Amino acid sequence: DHNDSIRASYMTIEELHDAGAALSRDGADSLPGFMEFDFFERHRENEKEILRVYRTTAVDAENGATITPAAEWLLDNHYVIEEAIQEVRRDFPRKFYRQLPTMTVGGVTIPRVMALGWLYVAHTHSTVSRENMTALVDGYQTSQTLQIGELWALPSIIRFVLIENLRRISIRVERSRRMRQKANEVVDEIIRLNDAEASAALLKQVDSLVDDPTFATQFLYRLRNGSQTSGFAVAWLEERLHAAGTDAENVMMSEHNRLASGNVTMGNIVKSLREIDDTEWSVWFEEVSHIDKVLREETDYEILDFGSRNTYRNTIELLARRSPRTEVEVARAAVEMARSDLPAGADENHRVNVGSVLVGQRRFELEKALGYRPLASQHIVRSMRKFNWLAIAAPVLLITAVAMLAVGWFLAKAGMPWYVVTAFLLMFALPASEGATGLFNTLVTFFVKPFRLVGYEFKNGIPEDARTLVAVPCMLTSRDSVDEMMRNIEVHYLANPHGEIYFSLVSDWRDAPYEQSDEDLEILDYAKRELAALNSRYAFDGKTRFYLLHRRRIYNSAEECWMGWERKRGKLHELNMLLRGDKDTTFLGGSNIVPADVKYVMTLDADTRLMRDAVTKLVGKMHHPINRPKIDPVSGRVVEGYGLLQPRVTPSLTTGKDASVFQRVFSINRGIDPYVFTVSDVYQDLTSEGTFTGKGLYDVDAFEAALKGRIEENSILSHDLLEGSFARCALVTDVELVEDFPTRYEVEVSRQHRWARGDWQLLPFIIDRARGVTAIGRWKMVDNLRRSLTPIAWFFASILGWYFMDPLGALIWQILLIFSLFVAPTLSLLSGLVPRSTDIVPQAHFFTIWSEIRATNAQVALRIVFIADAACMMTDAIVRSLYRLLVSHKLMLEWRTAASMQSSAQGSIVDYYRQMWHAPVVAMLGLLFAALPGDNAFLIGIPFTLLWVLSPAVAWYVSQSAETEDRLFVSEHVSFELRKIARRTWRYYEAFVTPQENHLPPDNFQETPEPIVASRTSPTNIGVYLLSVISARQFGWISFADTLERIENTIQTVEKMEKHRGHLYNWYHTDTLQTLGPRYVSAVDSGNLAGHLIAVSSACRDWAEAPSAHLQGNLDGIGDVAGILRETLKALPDNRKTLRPLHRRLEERIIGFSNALASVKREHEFASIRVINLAVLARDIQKLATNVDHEVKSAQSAEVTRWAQLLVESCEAHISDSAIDLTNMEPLRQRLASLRDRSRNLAFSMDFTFLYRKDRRLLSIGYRVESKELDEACYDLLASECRLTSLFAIAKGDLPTEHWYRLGRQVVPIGAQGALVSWSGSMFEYLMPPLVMQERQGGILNQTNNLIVKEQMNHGRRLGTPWGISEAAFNARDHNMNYQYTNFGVPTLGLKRGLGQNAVIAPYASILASQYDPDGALENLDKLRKLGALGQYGFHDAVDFTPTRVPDGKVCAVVYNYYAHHHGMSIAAVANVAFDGVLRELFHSDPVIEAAELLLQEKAPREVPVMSAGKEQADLLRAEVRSIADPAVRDREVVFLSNGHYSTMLTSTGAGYSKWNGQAISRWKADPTDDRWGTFIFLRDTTNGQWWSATAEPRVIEGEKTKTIFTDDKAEFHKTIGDLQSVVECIVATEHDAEGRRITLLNVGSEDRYIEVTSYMEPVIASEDDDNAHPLFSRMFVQTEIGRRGDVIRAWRNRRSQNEPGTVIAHLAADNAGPSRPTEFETDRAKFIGRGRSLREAAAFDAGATLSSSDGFTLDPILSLRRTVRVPAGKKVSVIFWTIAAPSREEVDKAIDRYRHPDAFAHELVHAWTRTQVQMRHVGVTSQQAAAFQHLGRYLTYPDMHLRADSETLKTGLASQRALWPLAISGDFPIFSLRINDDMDMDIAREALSAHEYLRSRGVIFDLVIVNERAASYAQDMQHALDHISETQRRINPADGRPHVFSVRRDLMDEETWSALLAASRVVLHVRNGKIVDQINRAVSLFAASDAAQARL
Repeated sequence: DHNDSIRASYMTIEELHDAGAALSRDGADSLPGFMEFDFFERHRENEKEILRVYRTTAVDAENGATITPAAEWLLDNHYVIEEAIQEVRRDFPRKFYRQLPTMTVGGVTIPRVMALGWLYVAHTHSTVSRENMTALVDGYQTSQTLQIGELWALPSIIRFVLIENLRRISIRVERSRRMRQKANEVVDEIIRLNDAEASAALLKQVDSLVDDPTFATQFLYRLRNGSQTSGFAVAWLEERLHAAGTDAENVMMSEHNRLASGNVTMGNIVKSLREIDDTEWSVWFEEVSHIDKVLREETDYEILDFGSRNTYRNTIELLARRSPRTEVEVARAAVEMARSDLPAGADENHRVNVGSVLVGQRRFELEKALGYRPLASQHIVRSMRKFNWLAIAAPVLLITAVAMLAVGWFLAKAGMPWYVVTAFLLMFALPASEGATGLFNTLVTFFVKPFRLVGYEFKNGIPEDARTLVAVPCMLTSRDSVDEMMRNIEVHYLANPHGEIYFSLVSDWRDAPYEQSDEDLEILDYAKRELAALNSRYAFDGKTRFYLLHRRRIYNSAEECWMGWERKRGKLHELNMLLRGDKDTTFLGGSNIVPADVKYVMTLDADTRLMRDAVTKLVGKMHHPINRPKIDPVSGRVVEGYGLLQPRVTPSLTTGKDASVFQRVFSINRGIDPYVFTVSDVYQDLTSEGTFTGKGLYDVDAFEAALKGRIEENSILSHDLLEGSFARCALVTDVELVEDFPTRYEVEVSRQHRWARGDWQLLPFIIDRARGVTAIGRWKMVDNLRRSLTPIAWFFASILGWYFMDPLGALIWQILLIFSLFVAPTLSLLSGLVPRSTDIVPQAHFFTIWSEIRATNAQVALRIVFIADAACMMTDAIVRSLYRLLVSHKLMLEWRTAASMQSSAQGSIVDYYRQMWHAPVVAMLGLLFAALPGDNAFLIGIPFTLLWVLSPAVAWYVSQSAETEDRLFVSEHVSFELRKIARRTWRYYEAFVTPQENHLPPDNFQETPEPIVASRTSPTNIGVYLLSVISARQFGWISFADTLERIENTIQTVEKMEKHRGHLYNWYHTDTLQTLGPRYVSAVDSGNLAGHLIAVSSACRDWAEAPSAHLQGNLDGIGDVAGILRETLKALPDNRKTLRPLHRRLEERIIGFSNALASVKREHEFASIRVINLAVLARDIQKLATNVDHEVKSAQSAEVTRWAQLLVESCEAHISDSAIDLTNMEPLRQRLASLRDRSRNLAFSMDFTFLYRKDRRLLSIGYRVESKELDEACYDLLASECRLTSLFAIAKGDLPTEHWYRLGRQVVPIGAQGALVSWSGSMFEYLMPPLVMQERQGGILNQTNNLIVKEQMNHGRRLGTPWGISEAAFNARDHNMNYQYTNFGVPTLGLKRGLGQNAVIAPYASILASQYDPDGALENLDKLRKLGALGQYGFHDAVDFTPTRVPDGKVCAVVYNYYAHHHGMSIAAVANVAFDGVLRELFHSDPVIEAAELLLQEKAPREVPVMSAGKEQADLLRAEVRSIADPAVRDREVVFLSNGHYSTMLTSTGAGYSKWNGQAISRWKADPTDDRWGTFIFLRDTTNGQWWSATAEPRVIEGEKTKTIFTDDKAEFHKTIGDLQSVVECIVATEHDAEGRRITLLNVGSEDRYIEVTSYMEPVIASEDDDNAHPLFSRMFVQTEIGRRGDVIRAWRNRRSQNEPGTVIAHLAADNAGPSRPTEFETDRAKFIGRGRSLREAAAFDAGATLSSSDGFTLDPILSLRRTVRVPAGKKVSVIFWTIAAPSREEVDKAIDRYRHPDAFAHELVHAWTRTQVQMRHVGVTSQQAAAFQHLGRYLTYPDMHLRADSETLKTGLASQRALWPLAISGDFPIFSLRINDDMDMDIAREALSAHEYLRSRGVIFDLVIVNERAASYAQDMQHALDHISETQRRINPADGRPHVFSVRRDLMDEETWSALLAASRVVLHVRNGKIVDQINRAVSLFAASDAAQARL
């Protein structure tokens, strides 16, 4: 075991420890491998070599080759080997790798961490285990410890060493394969020529190829053990090998090495890579770390936000790096100085707050004490901090001043009396200010690290001393909105259920002029009842979590309505005193209860949603003592502390089912990105305060002090800025809170001008030094005012610019004006393409810049076209605000009642123009005023003014709704056809559901071959059936009572259905309700059933709350059934005796009924009396259909009758729905409530904990109750259907988020973008989550779905056949045919080799994809409908296209199967498409699933990785067709035909025999030089007198341009001579032991040819040995005789005793294509031969003496018939010859009445094809393997010998007597002598025994001998291993003695027996030197090469 890998005598545990300990003091000085190199270049070369050795192996093994076990892992798992090649180079930038210390291993210097990698890949078998590395690092750290980072590099450096060994093994295994087969052709050339002179010249060249210790292994084997061998070929190999004295067998054994070791190490490499990928390294690093041992005691490092712990570690490492001190004492000396920091807290009485000096206030003192010298970046940052807010405002002002100076220098050329330049500069500097602040933000993001806040870890929830009440300010315009407000509260509670957390709602009954209208009591009482009901459901631990607080309002001092003390700040404050033991708060009596302390309060809002367990982060961060506010006693402002923490906010992807183009263009930041850790902001990294926009967390005491100290009455909501400025703020940027953006262009300007009004209202605080305001806060309000003033400045600047100046160069100024707006957003865009000073070389990553370029361009265009409207509206707002600022009005608390806009209707162009009416008028008036002066401003002004005036038009265009996944525009015809298809498909459920322990789908159901139902049930079937029932009720196909009955029956059945811990077993019985096989539980079935039951229960609740409006329905099914009837009626042929009156009458009646239905649907009130009369019309249609049927008994007439029936009970169901009492719905409410309860109970019943593998996460494939063991693998990909099950399992609570965040995510480049990688990428694995869940436009899943559907459509175009590939039952039938089942997909998204040879189309695929693309799917469905794919109950299962399984000349194949599994999905998809996805909300209407819905969404990352990559039509599987032109001048070939007990053999020229059950039918002998024995068909020319044969072998006519086909089923013979050709195909029939010889003759001449046909067969019935012993007897007992209707001759042996079998045989003439002619017989061979003649020169084929018709007890009987044919020019003649036999005479008559009739040949060819397909499927054979086995049988059945042993070894052996002693008599046995000695392959013997079993089915009898040839050490183990597989055949066959299989152990038996066996063996083979089914083909290419001239003689 050498190879070239790195192995160093594996030593196991307790030796690695000592090795590392020795290495610590004095080690290395050598390595098992090692070589001088450099990192990056070596890694790149490794990449190149791995790609090559991979691409070469892929281009090989497809042309036909044997793949080594070592190459199996590389081919199968190249993808995993790739990303491990990645994830390094990424984790080692050049500078980072440089710092690693030196080790100096013998001269050269090596990184210390990577040197340990070489020591531990070697003392293993390339296996990595956690405990091994732990022991090694423990042993190594005895003297010198491993610092932080180095211990972070072992996982990223081991993979570098591992792939190096992979390269060293792959480069050798690839070389060892091609050069192995190099000897194959050389020895072929050696054996081709029998020379002894040129052989030396040939062998001299390969002198350099003899020292390689694998060339000789195959060369010597193929020579010595091959066959012919040589005395000089193996004469130099030994002599040359004598160098180094390795003798002969040492090299033999050396090839045994370097192979098994290679395979083992190659497998171990992949196993180790998988283990490293799956294992966690943070926990292992924490365990084995040394610096963390000190930091576990005396400090709280354990529970401190692991990311923040890493921040501590980074700070410690940075301090240690730049200071002249080691790393250990940095974390130790800090503790000593922090020991004097004093406890300073309640919980903190013990322990030491080390973070107070590391990240806290005392960082500078720590740095000064430790001697650390700050970095220049830290120096400039601290200078910035010591400056203050001015360091931020100064650069922007400087840039604006520079821009102003530049523009003033440029714009000084048109006079400017200097009283207008000031105005222009003031109005232009604001875009300059925006550009300057954008540039400053970009640069600070580039150069300043973001800010992170340290917090606690509340793993068990928020504990005592921190109580949070989630006060969600809310409103109350209720009646039904209170229900969704409670839903929001419930979802928020479900978001963070852990910990001592309370929830409540704070609201206010609007603003009314009255203090209390007293009518709110009913709404208040209803709200209290809802709260009480919500309290009971979650009554756990006796915790009244949900409260309700409502304010009573007080009248405003100035005016308006009762609005409290303040609209919001008010509620917040009077809540603040409420929690502080205050009782005079005027909220309300009764509902004024609070849970005691509640130190913290969530602000939140009525719409924003919360991340799961997000509050556990903010609460811990604020409870951290460093973040606790201090409050300044002199003036409360919190000098050092964080009273307010604000979380970062990102908008939602789509506002429910509405996404307009306006949404996409004015919101760039969308989606949730898992990778981003922290975002950088200009404010927090430069001032350490953030912005408390609308949400956050505050301390009650600090907030109360800061607000009540300075706040005053009469302030607008702008309190948020003031409240944040009071104490402090801090953007945590680690907690997310989603929100939405309005889609209609009415509210955006509303909120914008309200905030502008608030900002302007903040001006008095800016202008006043008194009160309380910060200079930085003053600057931020000034910036807000500047942002408000930008559009007015721009607009008025333009207005004055085109007027005052009016030059010819005025275009440049507007160019710069729009250039500023282009510049403003684009700087942040460039922040993605910056490489940060060429960090690493990038991979393929796409560019996709067009999307954001278009977005920016459209956004700027919309901004410049709406700027006038925005400016006008918010200037009105500014004037209104300034009125209150100056005059001090009483209107400054207005929220929304402004009458300026007062929008009260939907958008319309007729509405915006009237409501705005201001900005376009102002613009046009300004243009008219400024156009006439100067006479040069019109050209510049016209296009721009036309842009502004058309503002309402583009606003209306962008306000319109757009389709994403549920509002798709489908029109009517597409929807009509989809509903029609669904209704037609639904007939299956009616047909196959009736109570017989039923209400379970019956799974598959065949149609053609005696249709049967397989009573097996799966949970997925139940779920899809329930969804189908819901969809059917939605469509109105069924009444309201029938749905209840079906649901109740299904629920009862599933309750009585046995369960294992709530889960359901894999398979069930419909009739007996018992488990079918082994008890197996799969995660897919339980997840699917739970997901569907959720929707069922939600819908039950939906129509149980108000069971009156859901009664009617839609009244659309009765139109779909009418359309079905119309379509069916068109296909009825109408050319009969009575023409077509009834068809016409039905046509007018149907169109009249359709018109009446349309008229009723047009009515709005939906009269019940109108639909009653339609039942009469339906009954009339039924009677007319019955009248049509009574005269024509066609199947389609029955279909018409059935589809009329379905219509008339559809009408009955609608009437019954209209016939409900509708007066007592309370019992119905009870029924629906009970159904909902029993449905949702089963939803939560299953427990998914036991399927969770807590070593590598993810859900296992399944569970087996036996042995209580998990299967093995897990669903390791996002593209799996289990993502619904995972979502439910994580939402239920028994799973963490690491489950969801550790599976899939891979991308494959297709087109411009990328999609999701799949295993067996059929969209069966994609479509289910869209069916049940909700998908948004911006999500990854929808984009991937679009890409995959486009790719499948393109694949369908390129292949030619219709598209759509998914798993189904492909065209292959087993014993008791069931059509089988397997998976399919597309090659691009497969990851599985062999998916390109299927070519299978599934009809249900097209309807599945109809959701995303309706038109293409509809066209594909129509294309399928053109073919035969529509059955009785809908579309069939699949259609086949692979040419191997394609029968006859048909283009395609049809599978007649219906699956209950693939039918409900179609109905669900149709319901989703037609009714705008009702099922989308049904699943998502449950609080439990709605709480975890936010794990969805996310954006497509933006950088696709791209891994390594008529061929589509050239890769389909193809069978083998043996095409032979002229067999006469070639060697013979044999084809076998057998039905299992009737076998016949056919040679290359029509010779052969027929064996029945082991006896003979026609005499046959093995004459190699004659081959003229068997049945022959003779053709004679009447006019010329010449006679010949159809095969022409016994005659041979000059010319003879023949052809031959010997494919399966039929053997085809071709022969043409003299413008006359004869083609004959011979096939054996089925069910009657009949062999058919159909002679087919065609003529293309110009004259009538008069020729005759003659038959010749010899009936012999014996035991194949008695006949060959004394033929006279067996000839004599034959009793050939012909009876009436002289076309059949029956011959049976006369009976001697009671032991003879009998087996009467007969021959059939069965004339065809002839009016009337008589046949003649010559049943006597004595007159046929002629006493001295032969077959080639016969006597009967002579003028005269023509078939004297001798019959009886003839001495030498045969069977022969003659039939003259009349074949004119251009027409056809056909005659069939039948060879039949039967054990009894009475059975012959039962078969003669089936072939004597005309035709009788078609419909048996298909039977033979089906039977041979079944036989070849029963045993794992292949067409090429079948051909090889038939060639082997040809060699075995004839005394031809071409692959036997040598001509020298066999001489001194073969006594033939020493065979019975070894139990192998070998009397009636040609014997085969496969020899094996490897024990490694164990596959050649399996193929040999499979061939023998195959040969046993074709009437070939021989015994298989496997000669074990291993030494006695492993001989017993090898014998047991081979018996493990042979014992399936060593058992006796069905009553014969012993079976034909043998095995001998070489050591025990004597040498003489082995020599005799090898000499007498017909074929000798070795397992190494060749392969089964491949050595047979090599003989034909080697044994080849004057017997041609005498042919045509």
